[PDB]
Amino acid sequence: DWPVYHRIDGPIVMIGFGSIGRGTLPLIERHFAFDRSKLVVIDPSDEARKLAEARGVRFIQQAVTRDNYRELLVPLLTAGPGQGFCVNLSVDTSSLDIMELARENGALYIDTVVEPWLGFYFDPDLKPEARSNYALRETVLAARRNKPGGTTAVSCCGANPGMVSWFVKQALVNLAADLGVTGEEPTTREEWARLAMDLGVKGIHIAERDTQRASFPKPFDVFVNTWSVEGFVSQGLQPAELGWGTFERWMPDNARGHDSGCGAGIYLLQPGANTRVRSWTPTAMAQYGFLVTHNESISIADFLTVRDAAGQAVYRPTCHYAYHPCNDAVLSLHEMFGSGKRQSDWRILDETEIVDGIDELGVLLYGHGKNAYWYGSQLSIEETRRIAPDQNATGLQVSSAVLAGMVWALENPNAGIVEADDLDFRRCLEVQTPYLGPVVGVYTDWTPLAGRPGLFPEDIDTSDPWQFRNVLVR
Amino acid sequence: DWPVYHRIDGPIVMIGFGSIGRGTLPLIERHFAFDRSKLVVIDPSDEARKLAEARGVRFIQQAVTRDNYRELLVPLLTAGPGQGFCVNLSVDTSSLDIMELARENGALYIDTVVEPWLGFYFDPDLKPEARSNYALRETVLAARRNKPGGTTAVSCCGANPGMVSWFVKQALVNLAADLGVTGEEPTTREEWARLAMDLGVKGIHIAERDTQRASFPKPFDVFVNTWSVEGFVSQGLQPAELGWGTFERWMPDNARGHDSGCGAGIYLLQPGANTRVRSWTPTAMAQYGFLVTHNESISIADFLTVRDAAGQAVYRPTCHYAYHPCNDAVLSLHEMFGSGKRQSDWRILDETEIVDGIDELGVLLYGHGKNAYWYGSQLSIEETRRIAPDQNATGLQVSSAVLAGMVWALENPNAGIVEADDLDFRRCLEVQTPYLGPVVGVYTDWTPLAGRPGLFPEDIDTSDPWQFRNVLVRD
Ligand SMILES: NC(=O)c1ccc[n+]([C@@H]2O[C@H](COP(=O)([O-])OP(=O)(O)OC[C@H]3O[C@@H](n4cnc5c(N)ncnc54)[C@H](O)[C@@H]3O)[C@@H](O)[C@H]2O)c1
Ligand SMILES: NC(=O)c1ccc[n+]([C@@H]2O[C@H](COP(=O)([O-])OP(=O)(O)OC[C@H]3O[C@@H](n4cnc5c(N)ncnc54)[C@H](O)[C@@H]3O)[C@@H](O)[C@H]2O)c1
Ligand SMILES: N=C(N)NCCCCN
Ligand SMILES: N=C(N)NCCCCN
Repeated sequence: DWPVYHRIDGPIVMIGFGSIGRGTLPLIERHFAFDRSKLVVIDPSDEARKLAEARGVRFIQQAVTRDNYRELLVPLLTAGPGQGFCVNLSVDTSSLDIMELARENGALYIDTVVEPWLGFYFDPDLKPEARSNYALRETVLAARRNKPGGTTAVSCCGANPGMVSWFVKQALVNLAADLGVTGEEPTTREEWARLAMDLGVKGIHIAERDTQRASFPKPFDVFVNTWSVEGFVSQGLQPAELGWGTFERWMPDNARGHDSGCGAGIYLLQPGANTRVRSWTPTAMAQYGFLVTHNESISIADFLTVRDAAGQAVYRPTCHYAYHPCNDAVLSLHEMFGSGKRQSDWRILDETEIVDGIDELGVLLYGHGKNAYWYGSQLSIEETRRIAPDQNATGLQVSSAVLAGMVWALENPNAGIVEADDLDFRRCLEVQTPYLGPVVGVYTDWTPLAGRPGLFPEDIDTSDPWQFRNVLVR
Repeated sequence: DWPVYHRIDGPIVMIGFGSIGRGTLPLIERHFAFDRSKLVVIDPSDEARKLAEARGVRFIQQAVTRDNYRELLVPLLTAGPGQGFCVNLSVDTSSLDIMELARENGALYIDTVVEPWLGFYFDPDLKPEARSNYALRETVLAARRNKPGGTTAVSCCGANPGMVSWFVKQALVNLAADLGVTGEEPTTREEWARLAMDLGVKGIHIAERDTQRASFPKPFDVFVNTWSVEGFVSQGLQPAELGWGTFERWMPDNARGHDSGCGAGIYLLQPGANTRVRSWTPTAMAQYGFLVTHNESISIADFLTVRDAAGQAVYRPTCHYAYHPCNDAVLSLHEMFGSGKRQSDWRILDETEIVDGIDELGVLLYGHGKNAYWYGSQLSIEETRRIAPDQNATGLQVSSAVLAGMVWALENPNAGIVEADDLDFRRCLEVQTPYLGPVVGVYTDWTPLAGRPGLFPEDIDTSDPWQFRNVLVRD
């Protein structure tokens, strides 16, 4: 039967019961030992409440806010007898403030995004840079500098951000092995960064193609997605953002850097979900992705930075999302940006509605001797239904990553604030892999200059096909 | 019963029997008197042959080419008795050369595009300007100057180009009434141009939203459309192109003009089907369209040009396509441009496959005192099936326009080379309207600056909402 990894000796407080919470609950019940009454779900939605009642779990129908979060969460997380676990799978709540609360009270914490309190993503008084994921991530890095060590809190441990950091490590090890490079694999951050440098990895796309589709066609004036519509639209309206490689020799006129922080990012003064990049996955082959901002774009580039003695970066890979969502989501974006406003309604595709498809999600390492290598999951909806309830393929990649991060945090409970890049990738993938379907590594000779230039003048760099100059659709 | 407008006494030579030929043949049989044996269909495909054989129509399985077109077509066009009609609904053939051949042999001619001989659209040695529809159209204008008058040949008389020119005239008449502009209805080009100027029409979108969809979802690595995939892709890869208004204050850095010709156009050094514009239709409300080059973008702007005594244009509207095709075609474009190459396969959706939807096709006149006015057809697939066989709603708007053009040509057979802008719009719409479903005019307060600027700095002109600077989507 299914492995039971650990006993949780305290309350399990799940904040949010949308597509991810719904997928994560059965894995928590499956894989951890605890008295049933220890677990409670918090979400303001009526739809969520009804589902939770049907699953027999405690449910508190309340929005967690800046005004109530201490009065609500401190008692729930300290109910006893021992260490609890805050599993934060929400929108509209501050990941930073909830994480700090959990740590102050000795509760473990995990989330899948650095989310702000409601009001931030569309605050008109905020400059674009202040709305960036780089800025949000810097709040977490500052919190870690202020309070090193202490109770483990795992930031951004879903599928992407999350699992894809483990895929980057596995891909680096595979690339070295395929080149005939043997020996002890890296154990420190500096060793990982040097491995990427040494192998000549110029950059990395988080290269995703979701082919799930429903039994009904996309409705007019309805945004359709396979996971959070609210969350996808919010990140899609944030600036396009990327980890910025030392090899890059060009950026657009509307690109900007940061005066402070880890140093690894740029952003563009335009929305990421209306920015296209040329990319590739095994099933899609050459495709457009959307350059939607994501925590891992910054965290992976930061993690893989090599500095000189003076502290200047001498190597860092480019890293960004290149997302091709499901076809109905592609149409939803065309509709939303074309109208200039959010649709009147939205819906997240349920497994009962999906006729076929996969969520092909991996990392595309490029610029090395073998040109490009994609490593990741090809999980299908059919396999998903066989192995986990209450979710589609997109959901299961995320919920299984939360499971893996929870196992890691319980196993390493005194590690302080950590990102997915800081965890034991082998252990996390050992836990996650039963839920990932085919996990494969594929080389390709494709580059962003394939077939170019065409019949119009193009500003390309033929000396270096993987330059962002050639990737960005301009 | 259906009106039989005229007898056709000579050969009816249909070149091409794809989606539009299949929709047009039944209308020709319905609306003209003639012995069926006088019809001949020419198409290289086996698919077309079997369909033509099923209709008991004479078929020649040949590609018309620069090498064979004279030897092949002249005996067909001149078989008699009396005047033939060449109905050209093909791809890969020279509209100009075939039209000139028809005229020199006294046969009427109609087409729906200025198509070049196979090889042109992807010729790597062609300068971008030479790939433009402005350039192709100038070959037709030059032919007209060289041989004025004579046998009628109707260039670009489908739905768009074609019908939409008639919608522009009707829309101008309606705007004049609604804005209180008095005067007799224009009866000359110069008078139409002056009316557009007096009404303050800054520009015109050919504003289209196709909502047809099939019983199956879009297959991977298949381009899906409701009409010619080959044709749509070819025009989509031509430069983005537009008739250029005198009111415009800005053009992109990669815009270019023309040193010669009618003077009405610019083009952009990028493909039109990967160029977006902000536009609007009644059912879509605000939407993106693709800035795909079309003959009418140039022909309507040219027709509505006012010149001073020196010959300099003092007024001309902007005019261009703002096309939102069916959802499966939107996905097909994302796939094609994302991969950098044509899909391995394609299909045109048949009426038997389409579950619901309309082809909402009209003209959006903007900049006047009531902001913007859309006039056009909202034909549904359900209505299409009730009234005409072998086609979807896209096809029927086109085939019925060809029908209207044929009736006009038979009634005016010595008018020389003409575009849809030159035809009697009322007579043409009288013939076509039974096939157009709801034809409506709708005002809107929407403008391209609605909701802007938003969260990011935008390069907009806040002084004039309808400036191209505000319409063009700038990656
Ligand atoms: N790292 C990844 O791979 C990844 C993947 C998917 C989702 N996510 C993120 O996970 C989160 C959940 O995604 P989802 O698909 O479940 O979204 P969802 O939109 O389906 O559900 C969000 C849920 O949060 C709720 N909620 C709203 N306000 C709340 C509040 N004040 N307090 C508590 N709950 C509140 C909704 O009622 C709701 O049910 C999103 O933030 C998201 O961006 C991360
Ligand atoms: N003005 C408008 O509104 C409008 C609308 C639709 C189509 N069109 C145009 O009409 C034409 C036909 O469109 P469609 O949807 O029927 O296209 P289609 O792709 O369905 O059919 C084209 C047909 O031409 C044929 N053909 C190819 N090479 C030929 C040759 N050398 N000689 C003769 N025939 C040849 C194919 O075998 C074929 O059946 C296209 O050029 C097009 O762009 C205009
Ligand atoms: N992952 C990084 N960018 N730095 C390492 C952080 C180490 C936290 N203990
Ligand atoms: N329609 C124009 N642009 N000019 C008028 C041409 C008239 C041809 N008889």
